[PDB]
Amino acid sequence: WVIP
Amino acid sequence: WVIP
Amino acid sequence: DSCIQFTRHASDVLLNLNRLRSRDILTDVVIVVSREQFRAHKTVLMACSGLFYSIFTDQLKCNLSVINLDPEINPEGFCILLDFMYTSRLNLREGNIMAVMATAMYLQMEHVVDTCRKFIKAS
Amino acid sequence: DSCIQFTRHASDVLLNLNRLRSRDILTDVVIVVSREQFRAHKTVLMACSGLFYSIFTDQLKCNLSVINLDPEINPEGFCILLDFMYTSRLNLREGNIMAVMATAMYLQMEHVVDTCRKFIKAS
Ligand SMILES: CN(C)c1ncc(Cl)c(Nc2ccc3c(c2)CC(=O)N3)n1
Ligand SMILES: CN(C)c1ncc(Cl)c(Nc2ccc3c(c2)CC(=O)N3)n1
Ligand SMILES: [Cl-]
Ligand SMILES: [Cl-]
Repeated sequence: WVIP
Repeated sequence: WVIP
Repeated sequence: DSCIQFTRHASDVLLNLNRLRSRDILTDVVIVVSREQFRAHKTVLMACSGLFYSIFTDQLKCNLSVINLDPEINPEGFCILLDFMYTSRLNLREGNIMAVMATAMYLQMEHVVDTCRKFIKAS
Repeated sequence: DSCIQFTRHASDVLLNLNRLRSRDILTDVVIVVSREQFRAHKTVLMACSGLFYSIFTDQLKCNLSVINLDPEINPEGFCILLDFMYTSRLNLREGNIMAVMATAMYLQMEHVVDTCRKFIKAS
């Protein structure tokens, strides 16, 4: 999971 | 396009 | 093999599937969650959820145009997860995380359940 | 928004859609190319091809279970492109590049046409  |  | 690969292809496919969903093009099922109705593509639901995968591989249920979820399922939690299925983006907030985790456990969306558990453990 | 994103989600969706195709699950159309028949999902074809997008948004053609392509279309070129649609992987070889480019131009798959033009220019 990432900060888009 | 890339070499997978 | 000796194949070449287009990096953005999967993301571009998903973006177009979401565009079809938003215009209600070739949607073949309505998911009923309490009073709320959500139109979707059976194939996308199966590709994202262990529960829908089991439902639509069933010789009888594969032909249903309406699927009613358990009354304990929260429509907002479902909406956030349906958006995630079509975008890869999860709108996880303090006010919805419990409903999102419970809906993801029911829908059998292992990666969402994992991030919800980690975010809850941090708080 | 304040969303989080799962990097592998789009790739995982496409992998599952290819698994459904390989088991012939929820395929709703057969594409006829000369003598050869290819089963697929209308939504995936639309998401990948400008030609299928135009065909299946047409109020009459959207309901067809069989689509016959132009007799000039090579079945092997189509097979390679159908595999690309479901995997992001293109089996481009010296012996098939002309048939692949011609099929991609007909199917309106802009990124494939671009890589074929570049590979041809290099040789
Ligand atoms: C497991 N399998 C062969 C398969 N083939 C095709 C599809 Cl569409 C599919 N989808 C599916 C099944 C289980 C799970 C998911 C998708 C997501 C998840 O967390 N569990 N799973
Ligand atoms: C252009 N548009 C709004 C849109 N919405 C939904 C879909 Cl499924 C779609 N697909 C499509 C159209 C044109 C092209 C492609 C897909 C690939 C391409 O090279 N040209 N295009
Ligand atoms: Cl997931
Ligand atoms: Cl393309």
